[PDB]
Amino acid sequence: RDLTLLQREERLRDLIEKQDEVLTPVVTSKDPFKDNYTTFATALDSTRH
Amino acid sequence: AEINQKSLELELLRLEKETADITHPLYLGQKHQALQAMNSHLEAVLREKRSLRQR
Amino acid sequence: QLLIKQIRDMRSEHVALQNQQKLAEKVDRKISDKDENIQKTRCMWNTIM
Repeated sequence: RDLTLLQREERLRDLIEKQDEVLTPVVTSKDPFKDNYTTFATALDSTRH
Repeated sequence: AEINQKSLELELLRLEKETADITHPLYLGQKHQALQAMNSHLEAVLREKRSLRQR
Repeated sequence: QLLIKQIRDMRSEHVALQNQQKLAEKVDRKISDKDENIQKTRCMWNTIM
């Protein structure tokens, strides 16, 4: 039982570590993008009517 | 002995359920798709920067 | 005779499993940070999606 549970936890850790490495840069640049994009889209939308 | 085997199985299944959103291929696949759609859109916007600026 | 056979078989199995546990403990100190890493990863995804 102990060996089997340890093997599964190790696999889970490996998977989480690989994801953290790639998600951290995207979350940090999110808020400036969303705000710049929304302002841009609203400005563009006012020229079509 | 039989109780012990089934108890282990239960414990394993419980661990898998609790971590499925971040680990299972199904859920990870859905996140990929959403990200690819946005990429393509941004590529397009960057390609038409001049026209959009003029407008 | 049956009991003799069963005990011998189990002893052999116990030694084999002991060798496997000694190889797995050389990797585990760092586990005190799992639930925290999972929630961190989940939170990053929720923010992006």
